[PDB]
Amino acid sequence: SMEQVAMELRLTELTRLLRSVLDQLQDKDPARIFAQPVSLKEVPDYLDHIKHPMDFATMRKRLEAQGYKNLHEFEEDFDLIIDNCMKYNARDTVFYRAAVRLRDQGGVVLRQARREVDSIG
Ligand code: NA
Repeated sequence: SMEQVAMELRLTELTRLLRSVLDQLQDKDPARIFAQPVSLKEVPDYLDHIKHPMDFATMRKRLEAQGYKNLHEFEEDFDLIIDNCMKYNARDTVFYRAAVRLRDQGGVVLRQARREVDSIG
């Protein structure tokens, strides 16, 4: 159907917007602390602590399979990266501080993306 294609063009455009957002968020992590999943070989107990791991590479795989239906789903995944880190790592750690900074800096980007998604539909 013709609707299904129109829908697929918007999902495709949403993916386009979300890719740009993902790149901007990832730039706020120059240390690359959140780039890849936490290693289960190096942190073997991690899943005892954190039930839903997340990282920027895993978000990118979902993004490119058009696995994000709306900005809400995408923000959920971004929030997981931050919130998981802030639970597993103590307050006085380079990792916890890096999450706080990603959260603060990412807020500005997410703020405008929500407006863009509402504006362009
Ligand atoms: Na903690």
